[PDB]
Amino acid sequence: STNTTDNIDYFDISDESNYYLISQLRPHFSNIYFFDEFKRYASYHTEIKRYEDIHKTKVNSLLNEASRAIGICNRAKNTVKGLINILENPQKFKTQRESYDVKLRQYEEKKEAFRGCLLNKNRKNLDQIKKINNEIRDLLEKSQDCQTNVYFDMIKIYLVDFKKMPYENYDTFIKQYKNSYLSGVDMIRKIEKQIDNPVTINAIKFTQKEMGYIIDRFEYHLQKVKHSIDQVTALSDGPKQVTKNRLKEYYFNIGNYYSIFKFGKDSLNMLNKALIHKEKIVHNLLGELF
Amino acid sequence: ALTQPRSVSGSPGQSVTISCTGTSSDVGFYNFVSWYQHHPGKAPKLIIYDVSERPSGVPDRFSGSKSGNTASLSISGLQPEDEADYYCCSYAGTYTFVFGSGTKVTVLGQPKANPTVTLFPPSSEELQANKATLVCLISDFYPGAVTVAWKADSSPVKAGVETTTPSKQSNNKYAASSYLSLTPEQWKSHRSYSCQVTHEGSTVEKTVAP
Amino acid sequence: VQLVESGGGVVQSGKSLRVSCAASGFTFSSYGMHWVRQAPGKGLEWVAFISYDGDNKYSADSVKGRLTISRDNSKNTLYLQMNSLRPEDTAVYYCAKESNYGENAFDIWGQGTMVTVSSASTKGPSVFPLAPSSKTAALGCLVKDYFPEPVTVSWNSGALTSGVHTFPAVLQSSGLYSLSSVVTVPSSSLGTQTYICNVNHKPSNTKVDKKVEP
Repeated sequence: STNTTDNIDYFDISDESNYYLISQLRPHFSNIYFFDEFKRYASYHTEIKRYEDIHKTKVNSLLNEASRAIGICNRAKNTVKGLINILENPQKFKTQRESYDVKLRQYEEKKEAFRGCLLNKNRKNLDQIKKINNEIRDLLEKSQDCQTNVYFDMIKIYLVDFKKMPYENYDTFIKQYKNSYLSGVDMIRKIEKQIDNPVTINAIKFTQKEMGYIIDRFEYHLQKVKHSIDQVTALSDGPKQVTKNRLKEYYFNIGNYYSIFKFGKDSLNMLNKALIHKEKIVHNLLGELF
Repeated sequence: ALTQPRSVSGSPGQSVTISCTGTSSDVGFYNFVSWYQHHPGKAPKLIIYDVSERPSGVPDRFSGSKSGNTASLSISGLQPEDEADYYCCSYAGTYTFVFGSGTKVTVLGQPKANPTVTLFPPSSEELQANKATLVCLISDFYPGAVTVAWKADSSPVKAGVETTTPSKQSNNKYAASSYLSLTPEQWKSHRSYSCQVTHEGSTVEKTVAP
Repeated sequence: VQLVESGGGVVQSGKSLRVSCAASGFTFSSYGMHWVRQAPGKGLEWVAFISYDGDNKYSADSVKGRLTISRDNSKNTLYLQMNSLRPEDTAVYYCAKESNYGENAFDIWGQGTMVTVSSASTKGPSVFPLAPSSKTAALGCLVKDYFPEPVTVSWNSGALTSGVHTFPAVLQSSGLYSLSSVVTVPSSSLGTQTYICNVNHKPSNTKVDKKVEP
């Protein structure tokens, strides 16, 4: 019976110059998980374990600096949530002396103002991602037939770790929630033209406006996580003798796919609670709309 | 451990404030500090998350603010239900959190009173049993808790010192006690023993000796 | 939303105790969970943290390499196991929930369970007197080294009850409790009236009477 939105962490933004995803939940960067996976490789790769020193000094700095960067946007985040709470509750909307179509544009102005803060405060941090990746690519080189027992042992464990995520359960959740949302936007198009109840219908139209944004993010991760699952499984189905140059390309293959897997799984569980909370608002509003 | 006052005092309808200053990487770096209200037996509930915003159930009286490495909680229009222990919590970093020491917010129900301290030397019956224990009585003090420190001869002690929480007497004033266990050989070697009692900014101490 | 935790009362020193926090009323598998303990004297402190899956488990540096944390999403419980206990960590362990408003706050807390670390068996209290000291004067009756709680202390078999104060018990480093019962009396009439404290430790069938004179 929830009527207001407490959590608005479903907002994310990708940088335009270089394409990186910034989520409000830690670690904020999918690359940080890729950095966290190299510690498992370094412990099992060879006697060289110098990454344990860079993981505690350089990797945590990026994570800690990014968490601060997201924390600077509290003023933007609280002001965005304020516009979201107003346009959702008619009891909180009838207090102000402004119209819905008048302050519905103020929402978009602040919605993008907050997303700009998530990127600008992390723009200085994205440079360290390319600086750490080069450092990882530099420290790993220290032969024409390097071993591969560790590479394939990771793929065998990833497939078991992939089954921990309910992908088939998340996929069916979309097609039923998406069609139910399309049936909701269809009903208001025929009631708003025959029934004169503008104040309540505006909240249902606004809630559906944000629902499409979260469905987009919930879908966008589902295929990208699926693409990682489908590729990591493809590397297993498709040696024991590899050069050291391809070993850097081989570790980046499993590293980029698994870091995307864990980062997308972090967004999906968050966007799941966001979608259910949005549906509870539009479900209990139909009881008041009728 | 973040540092906040030991006790704060306010009258019904008055406004008080609480400082919270830990380290430079804890508070002033993240803007993720938070405050929690802890009743004696009940579970602690969240009053203010982030720097200045409040959950839905929190009244308008509680205010959140922060500057530099010092976070501050403000309670305006005090009511008798506001008497509790308040802790600040800042995000430490690398998936870790740090809590504050705590402040005993006490609504003023009566004029304040300073403690009466009596130190008891070890009982002769206890000395014959190869044991020794000092007792520092603290009674008739209001409001809130009290700080207790022990020193042997002229130097402070930091071993075997146990202290109780204040407790309401028959009257509304509180009472507490402090104990110091030591070997009977240590009781005869040291020149004296002391008990420092600091309440509401005023330190009172009493000493005994064999 | 309710967080119910269960913990043992007594634990021997250097032994392990498991603490379970049962969650309900909300989706336990989607929220993070935190542990918070509070010593009887000091305030509460952060202990550890788990993600919703259990893939990320972290703890404070003070209890690092000593406390193990895990969660069972199917059984909807939060698990904390502390090994090699020391008498300094006996605390009320609270079960904290990750906030709905954000991952940097705690929304719903647990009631907290008391965990005491004492390896000693049931022992009888030695009752030593506190001679009157000027202040009116104050004379006390010290009850020390008893296990377990509680002891009943009445003065003069209930004859006098004014000015009496029986404090709560403490947990010494040896795991035994101590307690002092103090009475405040006008100093002009202390040599004309004697005082006796009745200490009754029921678990040990111990009944002690102690005359208090300077």
